[PDB]
Amino acid sequence: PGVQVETISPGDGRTFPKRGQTCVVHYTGMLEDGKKFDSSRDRNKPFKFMLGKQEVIRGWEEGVAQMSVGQRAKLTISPDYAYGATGHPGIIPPHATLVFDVELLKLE
Ligand SMILES: CC[C@@H]1/C=C(\C)C[C@H](C)C[C@H](O)[C@H]2O[C@@](O)(C(=O)C(=O)N3CCCC[C@H]3C(=O)O[C@H](/C(C)=C/[C@@H]3CC[C@@H](O)[C@H](OC)C3)[C@H](C)[C@@H](O)CC1=O)[C@H](C)C[C@@H]2OC
Ligand SMILES: [Cl-]
Ligand SMILES: [Cl-]
Ligand code: NA
Repeated sequence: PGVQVETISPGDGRTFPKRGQTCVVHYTGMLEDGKKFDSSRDRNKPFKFMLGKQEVIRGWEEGVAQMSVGQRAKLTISPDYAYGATGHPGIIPPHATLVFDVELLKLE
C-alpha cells in the first residue's frame, strides 16, 4: 500500500485533519532500517502543512489524514507515495520506502 499507519500513542479519536486546516507536527524521517535523514524535533521547530495542495508527499497526505490530534504514529510510505524511482538528491536513494515517526500536535 501507499501508506501504512501504525500507532505509537493514540490520538483523541475524534479530530482528524480536514482541508483548510493547518496541521502542526513533529517528525523524524528514516529509511526502513531506521537510518535517519531528517527531523523537525532536532530543529525544535514544528513543521506545518495543509491537505489538498500537493505540498507534501502523498504518503503524508493520506497517512496524516488517518491520524487524530495528539496521535503519534509510524507512517510507512511506498516509493511511489514518496520520491519514487528517483529518490531525493543528497538524501534518499532510488526506490526507497520511507518511515516517518509523526506526532500530530494540533490543527490551526
Ligand atoms: C521549497 C523548499 C521547501 C522546503 C521546506 C519547507 C523545508 C522542510 C521543513 C524540509 C524539506 O521539505 C526536506 O524534507 C525532507 O527532509 C523530508 O523529511 C520530507 O520528505 N518531507 C518533509 C516533511 C513532510 C513530508 C516531506 C515533504 O513532503 O516535504 C515537502 C516536499 C519536499 C514535497 C515535494 C514537492 C514537489 C513534489 O513533486 C514532490 O513529490 C514527489 C514532493 C516540502 C515540505 C515542500 O512542501 C516545501 C519545500 O520543498 C526531504 C527528504 C528533503 C526536503 O528538502 C527539500
Ligand atoms: Cl502550511
Ligand atoms: Cl500552504
Ligand atoms: Na508550500
